[PDB]
Amino acid sequence: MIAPMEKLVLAGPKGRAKELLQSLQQAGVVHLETLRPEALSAYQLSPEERAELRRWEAVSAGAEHTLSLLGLEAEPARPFPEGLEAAEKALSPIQAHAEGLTRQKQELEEELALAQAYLEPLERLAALAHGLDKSPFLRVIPFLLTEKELPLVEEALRKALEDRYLLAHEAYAGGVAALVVVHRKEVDQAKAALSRAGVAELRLPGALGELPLSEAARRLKERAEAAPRELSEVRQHLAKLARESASTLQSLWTRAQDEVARLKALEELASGRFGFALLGYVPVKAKPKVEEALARHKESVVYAFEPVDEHHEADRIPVVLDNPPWAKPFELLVSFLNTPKYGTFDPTPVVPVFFPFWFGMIVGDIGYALLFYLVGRWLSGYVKRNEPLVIDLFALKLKPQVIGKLVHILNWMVFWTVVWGVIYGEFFGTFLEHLGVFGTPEHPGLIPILIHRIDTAKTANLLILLSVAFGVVLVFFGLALRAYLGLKHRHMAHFWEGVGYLGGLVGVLALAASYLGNLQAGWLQGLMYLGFGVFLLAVLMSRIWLMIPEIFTQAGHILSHIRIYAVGAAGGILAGLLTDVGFALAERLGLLGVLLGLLVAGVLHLLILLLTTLGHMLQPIRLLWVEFFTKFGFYEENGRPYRPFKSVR
Amino acid sequence: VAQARIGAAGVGAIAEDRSNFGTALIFLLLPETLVIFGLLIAFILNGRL
Amino acid sequence: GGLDRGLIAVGMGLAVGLAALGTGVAQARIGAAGVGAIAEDRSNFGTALIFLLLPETLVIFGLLIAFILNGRL
Amino acid sequence: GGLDRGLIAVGMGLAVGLAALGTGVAQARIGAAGVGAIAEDRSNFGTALIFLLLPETLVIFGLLIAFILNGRL
Amino acid sequence: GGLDRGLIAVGMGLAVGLAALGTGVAQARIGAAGVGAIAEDRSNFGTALIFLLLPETLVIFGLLIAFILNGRL
Amino acid sequence: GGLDRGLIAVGMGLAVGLAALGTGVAQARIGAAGVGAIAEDRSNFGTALIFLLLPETLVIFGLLIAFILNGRL
Amino acid sequence: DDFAYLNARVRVRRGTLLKESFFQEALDLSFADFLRLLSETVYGGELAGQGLPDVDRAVLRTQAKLVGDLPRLVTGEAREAVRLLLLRNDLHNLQALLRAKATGRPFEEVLLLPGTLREEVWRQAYEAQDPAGMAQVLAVPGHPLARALRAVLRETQDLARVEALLAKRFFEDVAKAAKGLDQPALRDYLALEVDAENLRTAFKLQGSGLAPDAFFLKGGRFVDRVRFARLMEGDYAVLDELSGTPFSGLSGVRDLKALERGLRCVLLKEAKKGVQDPLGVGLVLAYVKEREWEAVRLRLLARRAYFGLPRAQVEEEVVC
Repeated sequence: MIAPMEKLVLAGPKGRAKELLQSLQQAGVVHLETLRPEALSAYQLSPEERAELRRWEAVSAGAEHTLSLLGLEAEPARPFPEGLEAAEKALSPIQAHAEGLTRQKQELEEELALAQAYLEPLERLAALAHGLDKSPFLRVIPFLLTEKELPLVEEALRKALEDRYLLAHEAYAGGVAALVVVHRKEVDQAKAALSRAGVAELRLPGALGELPLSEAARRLKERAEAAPRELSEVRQHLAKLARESASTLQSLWTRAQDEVARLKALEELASGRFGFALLGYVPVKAKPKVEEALARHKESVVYAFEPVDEHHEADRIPVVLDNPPWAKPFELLVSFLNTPKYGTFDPTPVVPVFFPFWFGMIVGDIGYALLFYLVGRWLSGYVKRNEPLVIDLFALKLKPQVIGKLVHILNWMVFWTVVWGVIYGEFFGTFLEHLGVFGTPEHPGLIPILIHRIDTAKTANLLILLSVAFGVVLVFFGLALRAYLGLKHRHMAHFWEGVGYLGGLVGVLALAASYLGNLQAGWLQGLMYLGFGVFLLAVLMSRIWLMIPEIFTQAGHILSHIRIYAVGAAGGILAGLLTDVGFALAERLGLLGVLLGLLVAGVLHLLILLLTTLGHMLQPIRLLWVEFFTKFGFYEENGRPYRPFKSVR
Repeated sequence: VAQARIGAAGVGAIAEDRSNFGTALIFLLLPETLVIFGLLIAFILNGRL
Repeated sequence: GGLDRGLIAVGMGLAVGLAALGTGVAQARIGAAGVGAIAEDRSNFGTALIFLLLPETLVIFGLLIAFILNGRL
Repeated sequence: GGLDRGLIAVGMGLAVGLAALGTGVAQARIGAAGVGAIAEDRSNFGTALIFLLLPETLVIFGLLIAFILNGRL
Repeated sequence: GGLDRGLIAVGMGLAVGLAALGTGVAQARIGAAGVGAIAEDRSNFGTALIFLLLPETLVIFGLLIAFILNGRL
Repeated sequence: GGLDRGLIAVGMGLAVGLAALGTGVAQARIGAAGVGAIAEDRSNFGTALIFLLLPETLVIFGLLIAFILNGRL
Repeated sequence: DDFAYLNARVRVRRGTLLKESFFQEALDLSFADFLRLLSETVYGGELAGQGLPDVDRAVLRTQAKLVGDLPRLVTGEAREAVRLLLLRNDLHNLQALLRAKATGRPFEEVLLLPGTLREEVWRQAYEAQDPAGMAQVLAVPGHPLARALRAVLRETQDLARVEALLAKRFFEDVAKAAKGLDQPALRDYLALEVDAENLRTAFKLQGSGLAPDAFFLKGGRFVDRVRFARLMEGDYAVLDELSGTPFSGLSGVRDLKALERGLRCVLLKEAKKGVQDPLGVGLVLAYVKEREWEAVRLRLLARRAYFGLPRAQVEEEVVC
């Protein structure tokens, strides 16, 4: 249940306010508040404080860019208490070495790429350039072009100097290096005509397409011979600097983020003209820790913890879960939704109460349960490895707390799952075909089945009745929560509406089981009449015109609970069909391909599990969120959560 | 057929923001009453069977 | 001598086929919008997969009606 | 007997064909969006293939129903 | 025997025909997006071909069920 | 024969018709994308024909099913 | 989604359009006659006072009233289609935002014309540490600019070459989305706009001597990359090579003024083909382009009346 979450203020002097803010950020267990309006200043800190905050923020940004260029990620840790210029000096040398190494790495990589792109072509063109390197009479039209369509440009060469324009394409068969040479100006005109026919000059970047071809070939060969050892040494020194300074950079980034958060929190103060106040909210359970933080103020300049508001008008109230230790793991699934209205029904207990029960009713394969147990053992070994779960193509990065909550929820699911699977009597499907552990009157091998579930002639109406009873009970609980919350907020609209919907649902179930159900409608005719009268009376007392559409929608939400029994029967029939096919094709078809047939059947069963069990589990939580929340509302203004002072650590 | 375009619009609204998932799920579950009445008539037929 | 088993099997086959057709008709636009959202980012892929699997209850109820028909057989 | 067994295979066909019809109906826009996503980048092929393969569960269930029909006849 | 084998052949043909119908229904949008990507780039021809061949599993299953019905025939 | 031949021909006809319907359903969007690529450039006729003939395997399988029906006939 | 319920209001707004005689009679005015004729016009419904700036502000308000609603009142595949019609102002606002973030002037420096998303998002995007964070703050689901800037954002922090490559990838992703729609004419109109913008970059960069392949884009159908290099060089024959395409009258021209004038003429003529599609979306695109030609004509006549232009001084502005 949500805590009291009292509000609190304090005041003192401004330097006292900075010290108390540093302490209450070190004791970051209270969300803040604006409290702008009356008898106080805006508490605009200082231009000097703004400059120091901008300096620390730029320091944190530089540490972030340094980790990014280092490739490392911002992991929180214990900070480094140091001076601002001193931490800047510690940052600047490693950041400078890293920035220079990164620029040198990018430049050498692009240089090696451009060298390897035209290495042998420049060398072959230079070997062809042994007769006009820088001769001041004839240009050298180079064109590393496609395959031998040399006559298409030789038409333009015939348009050029006819018994001249030495033009051939020697080698380096990735591109025919068509070299043509006639003159300077007539060769410029012929290069224009050949580009009109389609041609391009070997225009490399930097100096290779800007120096003489022999010198460009020498420089390209030198860069190609030098770039590999330089790139290896660059990667080595970069990794060495990373492994040498990442902890210092991380501690600096932590201290910088902490100081910057303290500075941003200093923007939310409430000054008192050379003196200052502050206010916010915090839970009642940390009020001793709040007092322990309050002792560090100078004479403990007085903090007042005043009580929170009532069911009317608590919107800036912080939100928290505060569940039991048994109920602590169930909060993770509830976290996908929003937060309450500070007095709403925390339905987090019913989630662990029922979702595992319906999940165990869904899947009854004890072999798949043991597979889930082994997968939980693997996940538990990952948790004991204390490494965050990183899934690349799934983009699933997980801290160990959520994984441990998932594992605890999985164990709590698997307990009732094995319970209901023993109730259904199915071990990795129907092992009672091979080893008759389940007991039927048709072929009693061992212990009897409470639910046989292969036959629906005696079990289906009972399963449907069980699903309907669980659904009507949850619907009754949700409408009761709605009416009790309407009574708690003293707004008779919602409570009378829940009463009328509950009476209409009761009369609907009564009339259904009377007319469409069995005989003997005498005990329930007045019941259906009373339900209709309750619905009409709450319609008069409500006048919302929330019509029979709303009642029929609530009725469909109630009746939708049989999908649990449906999906359980579907998965059971599929598993039994696959298991019977595998056991038959193994044993009855030969009794020799039992390894091959059992392996193929188990692989198909694993494929069916991977295709079905995710949505099978999903339908219970879908039903839970679609029923227990929706009858109780849980879609009103989403609340405001407890955002205390971070101190990321 | 009802679920297709409704869930498409709900997926678009979810891709807009994470806030409106509740109304999206409400609109998603609003169409199942046809399946509910169909299963009801099916149970009525099986009882007649 | 009776073809009521064949008639019940024919009705169950038509039921399962129309149920799978409706499930696919939902899943087409559902997965279209979901693959568009996955193409946008990897942020809401879980809610997209949830909404994708959300249409399976119709095919589940159709399989339940087919199993009820089989148990009647 | 010569009419009871005859309608059973007709019902199995009405199951399987409409099941594959719904399977391709779901597969069409899903694979179109997946091809668009792969054309966007060579990095989103995995979730595209996952969402593409996700539709075949109804086809597998219909094939199981057809196996149940062939076991019935 | 009377009208049993003809009904079985009718059901097998209906299964195969609606299976090919669903396969073509998927392959329409599949090949549309794939030909758009191929006109965009010839380098994406392999993933487009894989996505195009992905719809044929329904046709394989329908042909297998038709062979099963032919063995029943 | 009796009535098994006529119902066999009826099932073969339904198979061939639904298979041609699905193949043309594929070929509609296939040829739409192919004519769009042809309007883009004439340098794609060697792949547009392959993309067009990719849906013919459904018609081939349906014709094989009809030939198996006629051989059983 | 419904390409007809919007098309009814599109036909209603198509009923609200000025004739060619409304501008032909406007060839002789003195800005008071023009003020009276605009007072008769619906665009003068936001007519505040007198003066050229009041006239342009009223024209912008009228464009927001009659054209801004087309981005609203629609949802679905039709929304994803109609979003990529009034996209030039949005890319211009994003370019001015990137220029202001890289430059350092005030966030209220540019005037931030009306586009598609909320202007409060543009105000909130003035303060963002990461460029990807600013893109996520500017991320709408069906905004093509959001997908374009994020993909182009994996180069550096904030660069001008990043901005130009982002514009190139913006046109490229616009062409990709235009191919990725079930619209027989919108893809053709977008491809015509892409080839015209390629020709515009070529004419603006003719004689620059830079790399044309780095300048040339992909998505067109009317020209070639070899034709692009020939246009990059001083060869008007490539412009004469445009025969049979929509670039028909664009021949024998070297001056970029009349070149882009005829380019806009060919684009508006292709936009005139949008009246053939009364069921799709291109009719609304034709209405938008018609309002755009009316807006160019309105600011043109406004400049003509405020500065006293000769009729010969703007005779090359109303030929089509």
